[PDB]
Amino acid sequence: MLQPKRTKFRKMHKGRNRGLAQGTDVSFGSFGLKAVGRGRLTARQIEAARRAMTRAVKRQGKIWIRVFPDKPITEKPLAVRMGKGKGNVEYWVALIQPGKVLYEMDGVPEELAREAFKLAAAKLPIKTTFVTKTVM
Amino acid sequence: DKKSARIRRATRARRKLQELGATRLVVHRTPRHIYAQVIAPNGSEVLVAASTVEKAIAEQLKYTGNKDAAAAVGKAVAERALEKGIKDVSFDRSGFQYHGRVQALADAAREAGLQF
Amino acid sequence: GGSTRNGRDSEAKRLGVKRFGGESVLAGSIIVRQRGTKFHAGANVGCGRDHTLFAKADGKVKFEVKGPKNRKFISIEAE
Amino acid sequence: AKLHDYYKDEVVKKLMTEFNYNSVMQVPRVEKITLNMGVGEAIADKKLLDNAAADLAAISGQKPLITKARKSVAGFKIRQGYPIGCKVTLRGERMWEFFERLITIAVPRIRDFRGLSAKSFDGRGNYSMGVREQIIFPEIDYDKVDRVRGLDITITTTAKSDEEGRALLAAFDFPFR
Amino acid sequence: GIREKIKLVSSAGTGHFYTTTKNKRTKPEKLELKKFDPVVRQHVIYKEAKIK
RNA sequence: CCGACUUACCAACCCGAUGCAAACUGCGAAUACCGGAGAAUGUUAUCACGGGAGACACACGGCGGGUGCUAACGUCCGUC
RNA sequence: UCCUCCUAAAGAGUAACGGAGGAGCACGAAGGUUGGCUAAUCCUGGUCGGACAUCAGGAGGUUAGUGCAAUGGCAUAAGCCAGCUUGACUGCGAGCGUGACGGCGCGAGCAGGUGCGAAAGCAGGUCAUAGUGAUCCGGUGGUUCUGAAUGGAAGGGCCAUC
RNA sequence: UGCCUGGCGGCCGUAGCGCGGUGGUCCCACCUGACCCCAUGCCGAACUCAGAAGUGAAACGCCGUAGCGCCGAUGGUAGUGUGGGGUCUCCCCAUGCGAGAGUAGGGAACUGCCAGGCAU
RNA sequence: GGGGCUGAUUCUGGAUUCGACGGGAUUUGCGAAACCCAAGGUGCAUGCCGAGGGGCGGUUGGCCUCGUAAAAAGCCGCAAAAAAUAGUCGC
Ligand SMILES: [Mg+2]
Ligand SMILES: [Mg+2]
Ligand SMILES: [Mg+2]
Ligand SMILES: [Mg+2]
Ligand SMILES: [Mg+2]
Ligand SMILES: [Mg+2]
Ligand SMILES: [Mg+2]
Ligand SMILES: [Mg+2]
Ligand SMILES: [Mg+2]
Ligand SMILES: [Mg+2]
Ligand SMILES: [Mg+2]
Ligand SMILES: [Mg+2]
Ligand SMILES: [Mg+2]
Ligand SMILES: [Mg+2]
Ligand SMILES: [Mg+2]
Ligand SMILES: [Mg+2]
Ligand SMILES: [Mg+2]
Ligand SMILES: [Mg+2]
Ligand SMILES: [Mg+2]
Ligand SMILES: [Mg+2]
Ligand SMILES: [Mg+2]
Ligand SMILES: [Mg+2]
Repeated sequence: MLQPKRTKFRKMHKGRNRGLAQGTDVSFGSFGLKAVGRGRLTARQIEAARRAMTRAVKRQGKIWIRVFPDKPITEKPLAVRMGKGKGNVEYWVALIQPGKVLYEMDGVPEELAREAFKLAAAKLPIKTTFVTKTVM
Repeated sequence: DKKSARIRRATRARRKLQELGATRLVVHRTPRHIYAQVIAPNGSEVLVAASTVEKAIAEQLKYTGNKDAAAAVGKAVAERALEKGIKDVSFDRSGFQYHGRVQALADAAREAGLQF
Repeated sequence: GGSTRNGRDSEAKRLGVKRFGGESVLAGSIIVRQRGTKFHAGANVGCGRDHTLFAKADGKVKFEVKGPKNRKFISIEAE
Repeated sequence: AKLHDYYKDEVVKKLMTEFNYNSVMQVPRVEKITLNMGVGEAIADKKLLDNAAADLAAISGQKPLITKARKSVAGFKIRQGYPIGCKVTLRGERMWEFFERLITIAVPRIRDFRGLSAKSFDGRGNYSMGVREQIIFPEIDYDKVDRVRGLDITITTTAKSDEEGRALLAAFDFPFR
Repeated sequence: GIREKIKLVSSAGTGHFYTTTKNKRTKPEKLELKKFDPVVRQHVIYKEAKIK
């Protein structure tokens, strides 16, 4: 699992994930898998999808993980009361907006890309879709 | 660079005079010529000026760049200010240290009616 | 159970703009209270010990942006 | 300023036709001469600073300026404000007077003097060079000195480029390689 | 240690005085100053004295 | 063997792009709030003083949020 | 108990056993005036001297610094030196901000006497915000007072202060 | 009245950097030397006080350069005050206000006082 | 599953382990790899196909070669198959 090496502060507010995406087009590779729904992807899910696509393509090209988990999500320990401070950090997630590109690749043919992203998408809660880079 | 430093060390007095809203008599000093002129409180109008670049007070001076010419310039500008009604005016060093030529000019202006 | 730190806080000093510009003020009236000199003193405006701009003459409060650094100045128009 | 008045016109005439100059002021000139008695290992005893300030005064008649640290480097365990070394700067007449002494009477007291480095230019050609002893100067003898310290001479010139400074020094007959 | 509290009494015939702080470990010398004296309306020299 | 060389690895600045931040802002809205002018309307609805109280256990929904698991007919703030 | 940032929803204010840090001081100079000055970092040359000092030049312009934790500011510099000094004065004070209140803070200007500056002008502490404790009871010095029949004194009040 | 120069301001990021080379009859700078009267916590590096031998070499200023920094439309998008809704951790419609960034483009500053030196 | 004391020979912010063992920089001789070169000698080589190498096999195929290709020998492995290891300690 990937996470920031260090941060200014350990705990952060819950916040709200509303709005539209910022990076909605593939700018590195030729084929891309982009989230169409709304949710929060975790580092474990990202790593699982990356491993799935890598073993599907046999590393016959390059892989780009556009998103990065940088939001620390904390959960209180089981069987404890309310209050008494904020719970300890549990994991790290990345806020996801609809239309944001998740994974990018190139080199592999269209069939291989679509058969790899098809099995790599099942490791993520948010529904995804396959797109190809265009001329602007 | 020297001119920039002089402006840097004189803009404090410039702003002080501007915020006081009085009349200021400024002194431009160069090794060859020394000017002097009073400025309206708004800072955009000139009421009287005198310098060593004019024949009127240049034809009776040995050299322009000395305390003797600065004294004559101060006397002339003070007399013109008095005859035009200007009597109360502060003195701006314009970044030049108050000594020698500028000090002599200021003393001549003070002695010729213009009280500081 | 447990204990948690950083439970302290400080009382607000009620800073900000008081006259908001365009109002008629009196001599000695405080216009703005601030920590740093966000607004500089202009015409008929004095600077307090804690960078408070107080009008020294009755008139109108005006906000303008002058200076080489585009700093905000408070001006008292004695109309 | 004997060397000054003698060689100024000659070096101007040489350098103008060498570098295709078009004005008298364009010839490279001499700004100042600086020298620092960099006495570092003197924190325990301040007497070393006084000895340095006396030896430098004997070398060039003036009062050396006792310099103070401004960074407090912990590699030597020092605090800023403590005296470290003393610098002397000479302009014009004194610069020329010390230049002739450093040009003429500098060889007898030094050993293995096979010349001086030709690549001692700080890009702009200011010629900072160091000497390993003080008794090299005729003013200071060996009987009256207790310690042995050198100097960090620097002849700061108005030359635009390193080759112009080198030509400047060669015309001033300085012993290069 | 902390800053000791001292009293600067007027050298004149009046018993007027001011109060101030002092660190009497690094500056053992007395605090002689020139202060205004409301009794005589004149600035006079105030020596330093104990807070007693 | 010098290693021919890149060995599904890591790799300072400098540039070219791609994202994130309540304790980042070179920028920056709507609304909120103060003041100046004007018609129309509202039983002065506004302010000052005096007599008399009551009250300082609120809950839900809408909106922006902390906390909680963006769980609770849970809890803590601001407006209706 | 007090202060700085966010939650705090672009005026003020706004809660939690929320998230993050400090304060219970120092300074007769670390204040006032005047004059002067502008770094952090990196590159090149140079005797020890070195990833590091003290020097000479260059790149860069506040990415340094504020006596302190944080925020807002500082080039006219609030940042750094030099000379003189005690305004770190006394009695007031139009007006305003902030609090239910006790309270707290800013403040032009007046009278007396000072310090700096040729002068215009500045100084009623420190770049500002934490560095603090009501009342009662008593101690110390002065007092244009009170003094239980008179004259004092005891005591109390008043001012400064513990 | 037109040329450029000096001083004081308005305007303070189309008003600022890089490159090309010009300016001296004027004004400025460089500079000469310095016991004074002043100065360096060492040196006329800076203040200065006595001047014009030379130079525009560095500056300063001027003319063009689209390499930069910047100013930046229309349209579109995000956001939302009100009312009304859905599949309500978010979104739709009727309404006004409508950003930021990025395109098209603009651009090598204008302007007020005297003080002289220039042709008239 | 949560609090307090230790992780200090100093609490009080500045130990040369005195020494051997890494690493730095300063003052010395030299070897085209600490140098940049064909000029004295005036011989038969650069490279061009190179043969498989001490007892055995092998290195960029040239460190060893020459006539038209073969023994290869300057190093590395088998090999040195003394590495068997303080003081006291039984017949
Ligand atoms: Mg609000
Ligand atoms: Mg009532
Ligand atoms: Mg009532
Ligand atoms: Mg209550
Ligand atoms: Mg109650
Ligand atoms: Mg109840
Ligand atoms: Mg409630
Ligand atoms: Mg509610
Ligand atoms: Mg809610
Ligand atoms: Mg609920
Ligand atoms: Mg309840
Ligand atoms: Mg607010
Ligand atoms: Mg100053
Ligand atoms: Mg005086
Ligand atoms: Mg402070
Ligand atoms: Mg009691
Ligand atoms: Mg009695
Ligand atoms: Mg009594
Ligand atoms: Mg030029
Ligand atoms: Mg539009
Ligand atoms: Mg826009
Ligand atoms: Mg744009």
